Amino acid sequence: PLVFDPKRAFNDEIFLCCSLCCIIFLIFLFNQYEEFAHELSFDIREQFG
Amino acid sequence: MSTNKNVFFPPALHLKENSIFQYKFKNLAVRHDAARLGIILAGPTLFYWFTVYYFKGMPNGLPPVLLNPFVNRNYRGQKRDMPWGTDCAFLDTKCHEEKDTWAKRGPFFII
Amino acid sequence: LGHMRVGALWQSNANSRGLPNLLKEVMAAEPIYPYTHPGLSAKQILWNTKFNLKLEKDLISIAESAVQSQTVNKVVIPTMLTGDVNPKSPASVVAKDKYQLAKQMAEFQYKKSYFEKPWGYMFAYYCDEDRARLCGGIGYVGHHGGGDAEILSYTEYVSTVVYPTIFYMAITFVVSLFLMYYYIYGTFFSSTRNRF
Amino acid sequence: MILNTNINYGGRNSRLCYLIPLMVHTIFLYLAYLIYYNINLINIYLLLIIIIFINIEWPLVIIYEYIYLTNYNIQNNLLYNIATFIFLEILLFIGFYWLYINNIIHYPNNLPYNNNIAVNLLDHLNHNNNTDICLYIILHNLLLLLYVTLILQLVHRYVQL
Amino acid sequence: IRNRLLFTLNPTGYTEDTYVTKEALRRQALAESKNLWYLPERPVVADQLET
Amino acid sequence: PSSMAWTIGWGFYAAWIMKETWNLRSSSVGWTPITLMEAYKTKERYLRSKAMME
Amino acid sequence: DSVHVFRPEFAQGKFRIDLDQPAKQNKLQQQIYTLTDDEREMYEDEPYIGVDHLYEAHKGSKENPVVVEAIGVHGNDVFTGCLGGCHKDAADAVAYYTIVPPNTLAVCIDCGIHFVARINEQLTFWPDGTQPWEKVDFKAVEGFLYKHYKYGSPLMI
Amino acid sequence: MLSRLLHGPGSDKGHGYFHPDHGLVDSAAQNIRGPYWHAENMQFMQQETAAQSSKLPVLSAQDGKTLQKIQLTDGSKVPKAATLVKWNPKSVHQWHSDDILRVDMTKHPEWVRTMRMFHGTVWRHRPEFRHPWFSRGSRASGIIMLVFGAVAYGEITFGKRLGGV
Amino acid sequence: MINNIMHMINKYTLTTSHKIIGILYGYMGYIAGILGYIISMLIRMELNTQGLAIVRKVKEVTIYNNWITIHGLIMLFVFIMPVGIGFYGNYLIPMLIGTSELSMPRMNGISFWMLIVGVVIFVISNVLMSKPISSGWTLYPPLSTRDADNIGVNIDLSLLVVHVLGISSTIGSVNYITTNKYNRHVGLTFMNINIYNFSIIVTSILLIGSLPILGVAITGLLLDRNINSTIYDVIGDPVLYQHLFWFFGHPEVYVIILPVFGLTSLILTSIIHKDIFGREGMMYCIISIGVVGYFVWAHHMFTVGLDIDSRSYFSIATSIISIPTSVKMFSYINTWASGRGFRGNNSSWSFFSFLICFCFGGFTGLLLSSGSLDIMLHDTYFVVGHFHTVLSLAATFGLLIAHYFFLPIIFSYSIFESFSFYHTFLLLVGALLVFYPMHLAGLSGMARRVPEYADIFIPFMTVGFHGTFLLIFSTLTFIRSYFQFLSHINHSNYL
Ligand code: HEA
Ligand code: HEA
Ligand SMILES: CCCCCCCCCCCCCCCCCC(=O)OC[C@H](COP(=O)([O-])OCC[N+](C)(C)C)OC(=O)CCCCCCCCCCCCCCCCC
Ligand SMILES: [Cu+2]
Ligand SMILES: [Zn+2]
Repeated sequence: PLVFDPKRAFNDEIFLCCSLCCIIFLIFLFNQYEEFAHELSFDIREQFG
Repeated sequence: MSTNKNVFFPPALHLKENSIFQYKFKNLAVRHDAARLGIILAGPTLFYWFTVYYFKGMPNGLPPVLLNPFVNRNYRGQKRDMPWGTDCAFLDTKCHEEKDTWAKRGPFFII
Repeated sequence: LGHMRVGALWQSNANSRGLPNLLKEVMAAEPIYPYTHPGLSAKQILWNTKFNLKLEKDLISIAESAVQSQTVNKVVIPTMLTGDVNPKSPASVVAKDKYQLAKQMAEFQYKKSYFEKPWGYMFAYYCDEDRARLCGGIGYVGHHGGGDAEILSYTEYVSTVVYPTIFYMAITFVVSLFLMYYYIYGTFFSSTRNRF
Repeated sequence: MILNTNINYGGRNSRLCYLIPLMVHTIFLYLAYLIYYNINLINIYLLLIIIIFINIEWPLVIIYEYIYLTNYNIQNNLLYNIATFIFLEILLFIGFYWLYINNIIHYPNNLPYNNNIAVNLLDHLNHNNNTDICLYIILHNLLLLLYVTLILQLVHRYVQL
Repeated sequence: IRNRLLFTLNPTGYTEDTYVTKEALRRQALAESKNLWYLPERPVVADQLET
Repeated sequence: PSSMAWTIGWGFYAAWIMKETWNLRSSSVGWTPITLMEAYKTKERYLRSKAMME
Repeated sequence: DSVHVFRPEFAQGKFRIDLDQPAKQNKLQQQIYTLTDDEREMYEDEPYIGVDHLYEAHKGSKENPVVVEAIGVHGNDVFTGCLGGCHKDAADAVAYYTIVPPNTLAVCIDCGIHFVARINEQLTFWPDGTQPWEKVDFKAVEGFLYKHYKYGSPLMI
Repeated sequence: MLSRLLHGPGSDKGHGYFHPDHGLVDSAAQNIRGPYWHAENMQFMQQETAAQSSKLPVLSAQDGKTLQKIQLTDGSKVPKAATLVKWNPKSVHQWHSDDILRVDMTKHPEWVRTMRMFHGTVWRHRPEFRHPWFSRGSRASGIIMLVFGAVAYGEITFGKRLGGV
Repeated sequence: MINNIMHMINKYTLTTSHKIIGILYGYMGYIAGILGYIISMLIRMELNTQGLAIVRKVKEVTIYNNWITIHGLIMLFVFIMPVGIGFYGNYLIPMLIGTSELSMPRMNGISFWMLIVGVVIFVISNVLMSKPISSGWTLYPPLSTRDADNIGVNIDLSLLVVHVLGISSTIGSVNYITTNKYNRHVGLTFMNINIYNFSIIVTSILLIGSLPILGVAITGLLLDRNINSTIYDVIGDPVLYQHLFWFFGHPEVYVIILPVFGLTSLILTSIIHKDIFGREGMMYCIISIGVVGYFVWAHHMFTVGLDIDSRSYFSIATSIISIPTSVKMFSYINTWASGRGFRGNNSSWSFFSFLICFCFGGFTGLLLSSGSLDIMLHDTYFVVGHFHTVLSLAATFGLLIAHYFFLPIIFSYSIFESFSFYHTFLLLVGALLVFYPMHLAGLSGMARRVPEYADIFIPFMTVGFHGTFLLIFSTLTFIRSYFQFLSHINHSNYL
């Protein structure tokens, strides 16, 4: 039988690193979305904007 | 005969360290990668928050930028039809509410 | 399913066409034993085959008994370089004295009469047959080549065709330069005429 | 017993030969329809669900081909293709940076406001300062991405050893 | 047409050319065992229009 | 370059990040009096111009 | 003190065929390089080693042919070739290829060389993890080989 | 170095390719003859055989003696009664010895998944067909996209968007 | 039967076999070529006649502009790359290096069907929708974005077509590079591969580097049209658009031409029974032309107001790229000498015409390289004459060499030499009567992309009329010859 093993999964280095990186990437995405809406004054209809 | 033997029952090896981790942190490349990580953690990150703590109750007195004057309020008579119908920037949520911009909903499927 | 083949014996397909049997192609519907066993009928051939087969069995048995029950008086181990799978062949294929030269000359004369001219004529026929196969509008036979073609070696070609051609090209180059400059401007070294 | 062919990955027929092109066609016609009638022919979430579902075939075939069809020749081919894809992405970023910096490197510019000195206390830094660009938060995000890069490099080398 | 829809409900199931009914299995079993008294029956033969 | 060169480069990059952080915050804090003075000056000039035109 | 077990490579099929016999598979997929211009110049003025070449029979004689081995199906014609210029009068610009029946003496009448291209089929155990880990005998192999000769076997594609 | 940057020998053109000091190791050697670059600081342990697994579906293809010769260990804590055998580089045979302790890596999820791909499913020449319902969904998606494209072309050209009829 | 129909459809839609994908590419390329030829005949009939004989209005010249733009796009992106690169690239590349398939087999099918969706969108937008795009194949803004006659979604669909064609070409390029690098049989070094393979590799390297920039430019056009930005409007830089487009543009023409050189070299080796003269030189010249082509793009922009030093630089770079092409031409001329090429072969005579016309086109384009002299020749019919005596008289005849060579090998029937001779000779003469006069019309001052011309330019267009009639005859002969190729006899009796 093939059964998922959370103990082995959490005792594996690749699983931890990738989950941490995915979490940090989501944090970065949310932060960058928070500055596009309620931080800036210029929109995509300008020269530099 | 096939290598599958060592795939099915690989040999077990003896270490003099309490774990592979410690043994694997005697390689100078891993040590240098950890050193770079520590450099970034120690210098910039602890300093960043330090500045945040140093200027916690002080203003951000940078002058605002000047985008569009009063005489150019019409944008030289340029068309401003967004692909979503109205004339509001995508992330101008408040401005959308003053022009609905979302009453023209389509169907869930082709019909 | 249609006509599924039964078994996996060899079939002549695109990937494999087999090794032709030229002897059967040539000697079709004609016996071979009048050439391999001249003067013998089928019964005589069979009787001879049986007699020789029994004799060969006896000789093979004698030879195996001999080689398998002889005492070893000497051991011969040839010299070879390290990493070499097999020793170099100690036989040379070049005649050394004049008697070997005469022997090889007689062998060459026999082989020429009986083994080389047949090969030459067979190959000539094969070339002509390939021409015939590609003839008749199927392929590009007669579009170039032939027996009248002038084949030149590298030295002859470069010396008698390439260099003179480049020489003529260079002379044409200079003459055309001068003539074109005169034609357009009306002078040789003074640009436009009646202007400067 | 089996008969062993060349090292080259022979290849399989697949539906991805037309599904991905049909996906591109669907996306572009969706954009055209949204441009024309300003409304969505099909809900955007449903469209993204279809797009995601079509592309789940890659990981499955990848798994079942690694289990069965893989060797160093195939791995080298795949890694070289990965490198070329990374190169294409780099070129895309270069093109967009070209687009951005075209009007910024060319310093002279006709501006709606004044940027000469000795007329106001702040005019002399109007053109050379976009003082709203969220620099502090940009630095925080930079720190996050440096975290990710360093941690991932460390872990990659650690497992490789 | 409906027959095509019958066997596609099970993507891992047989097809029209590989599906055998119980009666067909019984007839094949009788044919294989060379019983003396099994008188084989002629399948219903159809002309063009019927098909 | 060896690993030591890259560690030195990362140290320099960290130093630059710290410099930029501090410079940004200090400049933002330092321009408050100047911006306030400019605003007051332009407010006064506007009021004076309106009074003169009236 | 601790025990470590390196994670084995579980992949089967082509990968396990490669890792069971790395010499043969490497031979199949190992690139070899030809001489550049300066190397050709440096090679053409190297000396013969001994006077054997004046007496022995060269490699590629009617009695000492060049035997080469390909993989494929029994009876399939073999693809072989020269790199050119085995003779002074033969072309050498590019490699010249040949299609020849297997297990037969062929003669290149461009260079004059006799060769024996021949096929060895790569019949190997079904790589699904049931391969044998200890010396095997001729019985089971006898059955598999008989079936392959009589009917044929699938291809590892 | 350009050569070393592009994965070449480097300055010395007679040099090898692998630098296990910074993670560039030889997978083939590791799989066949074990990681002999860890040979100085690791040692085999020498003294529960594998015969207990002689009746399983995939291990039953082996002989009884072969599994008897293999000795197992829990793989976590050092057996205090087990001696240590020095790992000898340049020796291709020590990784295959039957005297050294081993660990039963047959309950590993990757092991189970591989053998299931070979022993637990009907062999399909197409991995997408190995999953029946997903293939159904994918072909349905293809038909859906065809219909959507046809409808969008019809609506945009004729100026009527099919919602009013 | 449903099973048979589904088997055929799946055979041609699920395939990942290089030969099948090659024949599909060839078929699509020939069809696109015929469509472009029809559009070109409409253009020529508009030019040959006085008083707007076909459009009958000055308000309706947008029809003529649509014709020129779709003719250019169809003939460049959908005709000559699918035939030159897609057809013989997939069919032959694995065969010449002795491998089974190209690496990434699925991406090949993805590439072909991306081409197909591009063609479908393009045809439906420019045939079944009103007022198509009317801005030439170089979609210069603000004509493409801010124009009364370009407001419909047909323009946007055409731009997205350009996107999908770029995607398909990138996929093909990556696949070719990867397959040639790693899948060579043992004993075949990288530089000993067939010359066609090397030309395909360099073409692939060209496409990879430049297409993303074109993608950026086209996305800029889309954003200007839809998001109402000013990237290229009066507050923008149409010159920026031109820089990006032409950074893609010239690598595209060298991509078109190099595989023709590779094919010609391969076929010559086959039909003259002698190796290439200076094979190493020809390969190195190919790679040199490929690399140098990335530094010259702005020679198409000598009149937009470049800096004078930049004008000087771009003229210099164009001369530099001229050099290796001359080396290649000399290599071909010396290759043909001392050979035994067939004397009654459409391939041989097509090679002659290819060589002559390419030398003439190269010289005319070398005149245009000089910045100063480009003041008098920009946007005249001299440029049209140039890139038609190159594209339509050298690249086309290279593909005719390949066609008359590989048909007996792909289908196993010989070629009707006399019929094909009629086709090729009339194609040569008819084209030379259409394009050659353009040169002298450009010098006299006629502008391009105009349907009505001043009375001073009558003789050039009369000669063009003659050439158009000859071209119609020739192309009808070609299509009829191919139909007759696959048809059994139609008459038979007893003598
Ligand atoms: C590969 C590209 C290609 C090809 C093949 C052609 C082929 C032809 N082109 Fe044109 N053309 C362009 C690329 C091409 N063109 C481009 C890029 C422009 C500019 C668009 C712009 O200005 O905006 C242009 C513009 C252009 C104009 C512009 C008119 C104007 O601007 O004033 C004219 C009119 O004379 C013209 C005529 C022709 C003619 C008469 C043919 C042919 O009829 C003559 C040769 C005919 C052939 C027979 C080729 C067709 C082949 C098939 C039959 C397919 C079979 C396959 C093979 C034979 C292998 N072309
Ligand atoms: C495959 C097609 C193809 C090829 C091969 C070329 C090849 C060249 N092209 Fe051109 N070109 C186009 C397709 C092509 N081109 C198209 C489609 C356009 C129009 C785009 C548009 O505007 O719509 C165009 C436009 C174009 C212009 C634009 C003019 C104008 O817009 O103002 C210029 C000018 O610089 C130019 C130059 C060249 C040069 C210098 C070469 C050189 O490669 C030619 C070099 C060849 C040789 C020189 C021949 C060899 C000579 C000898 C045998 C030796 C002689 C040597 C000496 C005297 C030193 N091309
Ligand atoms: C109007 C003049 C010819 C115009 C066409 C020029 C072709 C332009 C290049 C592009 C080709 C495009 C397709 C071409 C279709 C067919 C063209 C054509 O007409 O080709 C046939 C033409 C005419 O061939 P021909 O008329 O010589 O043929 C008679 C030859 N035999 C004996 C075989 C019947 O081609 C050539 O002539 C080109 C090769 C020139 C070599 C001259 C040798 C003369 C023949 C031997 C006679 C005896 C010795 C005489 C001494 C020599 C002194 C001169
Ligand atoms: Cu150009
Ligand atoms: Zn030879």
